[PDB]
Amino acid sequence: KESAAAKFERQHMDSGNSPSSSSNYCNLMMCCRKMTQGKCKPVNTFVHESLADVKAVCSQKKVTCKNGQTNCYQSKSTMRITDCRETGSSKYPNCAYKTTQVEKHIIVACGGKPSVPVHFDASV
Amino acid sequence: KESAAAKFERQHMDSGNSPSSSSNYCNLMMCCRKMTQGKCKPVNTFVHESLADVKAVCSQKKVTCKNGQTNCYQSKSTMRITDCRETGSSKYPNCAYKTTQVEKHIIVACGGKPSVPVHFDASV
Repeated sequence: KESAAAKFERQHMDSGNSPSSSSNYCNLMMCCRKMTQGKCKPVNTFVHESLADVKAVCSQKKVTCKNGQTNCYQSKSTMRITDCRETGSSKYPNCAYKTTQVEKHIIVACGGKPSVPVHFDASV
Repeated sequence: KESAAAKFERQHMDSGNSPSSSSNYCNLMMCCRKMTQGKCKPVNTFVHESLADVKAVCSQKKVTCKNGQTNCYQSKSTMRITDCRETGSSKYPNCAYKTTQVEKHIIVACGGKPSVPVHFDASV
């Protein structure tokens, strides 16, 4: 079972000076979104645009994915994204990320019917 | 199973939330700490002091828990904590919370051998 002491630690402890800092965004989001279980996903992009705008990318510029697959598309316009990358100090299960906010074109793989994004390939 | 489409949203979508927002702490933390599974925990407090400083509360002022038990202790100094409370708009699985930074004495319940904090009782 989860011991009572360990439960208390999970439910109530967050030791630090600036826990509510924006630079903590990735740590909490990478955790909330389940990408730190078993291992630390090294890199991940969050997109801050409407889902209608991201879904629209599936009918814009065609391009080859990084893995050779041919179902990739590049957004016509730049989008507000947050880039999360493990720090040189991150070691599972103590995953740590640096948060970076930039505006870049996103490249995603679309699949399914209707055709929707099913993989974030890269940003340019 | 989880659809590839849903997976994309969970992993790369964050509309309606800005990284540079201090007000978002609770929503991200309540989710990261797994207290939004099954139902939204109505209230939860996070402590920002050291684990050592919090464990030391078990040797401070003895008081009665809100539920009548007698293993509760109150900190001598005020501590830096974050108050998380479900908004009136909150609706599982879309749990919403208000983040309120405060500085009050905390009352925790102690148990085990050695006696460490095992339940957050209240702040005062």
